Amino acid sequence: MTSIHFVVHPLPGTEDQLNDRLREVSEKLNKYNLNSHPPLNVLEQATIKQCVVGPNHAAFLLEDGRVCRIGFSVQPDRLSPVSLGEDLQWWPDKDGTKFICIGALYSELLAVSSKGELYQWKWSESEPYRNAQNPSLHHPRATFLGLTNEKIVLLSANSIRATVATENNKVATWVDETLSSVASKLEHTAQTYSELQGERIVSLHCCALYTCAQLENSLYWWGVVPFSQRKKMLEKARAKNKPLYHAGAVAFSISAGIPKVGVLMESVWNMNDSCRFQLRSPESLKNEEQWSLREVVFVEDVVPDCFQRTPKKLCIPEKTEILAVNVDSKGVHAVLKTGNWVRYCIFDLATGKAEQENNFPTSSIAFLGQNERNVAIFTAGQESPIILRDGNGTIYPMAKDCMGGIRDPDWLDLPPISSLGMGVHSLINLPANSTIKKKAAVIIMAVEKQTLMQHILRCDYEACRQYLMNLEQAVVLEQNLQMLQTFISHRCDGNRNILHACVSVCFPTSNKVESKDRKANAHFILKLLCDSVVLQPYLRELLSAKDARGMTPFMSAVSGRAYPAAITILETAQKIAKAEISSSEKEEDVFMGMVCPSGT
Repeated sequence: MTSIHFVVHPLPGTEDQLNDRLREVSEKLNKYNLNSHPPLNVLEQATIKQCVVGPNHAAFLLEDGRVCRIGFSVQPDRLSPVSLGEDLQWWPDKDGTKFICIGALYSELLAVSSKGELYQWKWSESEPYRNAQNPSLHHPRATFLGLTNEKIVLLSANSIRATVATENNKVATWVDETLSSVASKLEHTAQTYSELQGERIVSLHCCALYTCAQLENSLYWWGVVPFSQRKKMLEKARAKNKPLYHAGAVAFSISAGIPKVGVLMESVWNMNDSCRFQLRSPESLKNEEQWSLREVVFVEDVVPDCFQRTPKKLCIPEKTEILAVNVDSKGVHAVLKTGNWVRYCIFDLATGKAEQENNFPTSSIAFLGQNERNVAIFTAGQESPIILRDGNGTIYPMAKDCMGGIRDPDWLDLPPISSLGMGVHSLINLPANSTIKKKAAVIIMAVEKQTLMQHILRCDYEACRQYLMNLEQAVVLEQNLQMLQTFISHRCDGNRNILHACVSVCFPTSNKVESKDRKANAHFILKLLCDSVVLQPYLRELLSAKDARGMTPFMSAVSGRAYPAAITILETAQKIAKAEISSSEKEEDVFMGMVCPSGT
């Protein structure tokens, strides 16, 4: 059980704006507590496994192998802001094909079945693709790709590019149908590479230009080289000789979130200066706009070769494991760990080495969390900012200080996020003379429904008391030990348990639902959690747990100027430590563990 939320972020902007939007959705979830949307209600009841945001639609892949699609639009003057369609259309399932991964394209969603089969939809079609000449034929390009005789296991896609890996370590990459002009130089059919051989492909990620593959201990990149290396190579070629490009040049670009293929009328003489292109409509294949040369690419008739076809490895340190990788315009971003010390690295394709390396201000143990497999990175690829997901499943804020480092994160109080999706979407039907930003990024959120912790963050005494009363009745019934364990291990952003949530919501706001009423209710909730019989065996575990800053609930109360809360936690700790029966354990040892644990 989860809840679905929508946010939209103007693409040209700073990470602080993304953090502000996340704060806004968190406040809407907590401060306001509005009603849910009926159209997505059914989708909420099942466990989402993946999400992809198309240009105008959205697609969700569930655990039960039943995909759905829903459209969306954005109101421009209000910049939930996203307006959704009246109804959602599902995927017709016959003979229980089921699905494993899904992807997004300008040809809309893309699907992979259990046995391995490349299904897809499109904006122009309201029905899954079928072939009259062959009932078993779908995605005719797959016949070109050769994946019709393979079991597809890994799939990734973005605005234009799509990459597939099967059981036989065969990588098949292609572009959208709009890029068929350059498809000769940007596609490779199913094939196995010696570099990829010897290991199983753990993951693979795509982008508007290139594609990365994460192996057991290595990372590989293949595809179009970025503009900086292009210009370095062009300058080297020019110096070797001692009109960069002639007129009538066919090229394509993915600027403004739309892959457009045009022809260059004027020979390029200034590399930074934007130049005009004449659009080539697909109907004419079967309109003059000045595009910047910063993000374009041209198909070459035959100067050293620009496109890099053979994947190359990017250096990672010794005896280091990779937890999550994703790829954007700036390069490939990853999170790495060796021993117990975790870093966030940005790899430029220029050097192939650690272009940027940053240490998290919080503890590495808190970042690793209960499960190390939930770490993930989200980036659309072109302009969207990075969204991080730590071990506990919550979202780790990412802001840069006045130096080369990560700012001390400010917590969103957002519960763990089951599925995060993001999509480039360029606003249309708007005046061109307006100075407002054109494109944006649509972010869809699947937040877990943690009952008690959301109640605590709401400063809702009544719901918390009812929850605890029904919980004690269930404990008397001896049928909800699982529920007790579940609500004990529940965590919020920063490795914060329910006690940390009570302390954090007990903090003073300003010098002398009302804020004073909110603080009072927080105090009542803290007292209830401390004195209630049910969490007696677990309170020592909760009071001894550490925040992301290595801070127990008492430590947080002292640090956050929640002094009455600190006194309450101190007396509760004394009571629990005295009441606990000594089994080769001391009084001062446990009391210090729950007040100021060793190693701080």
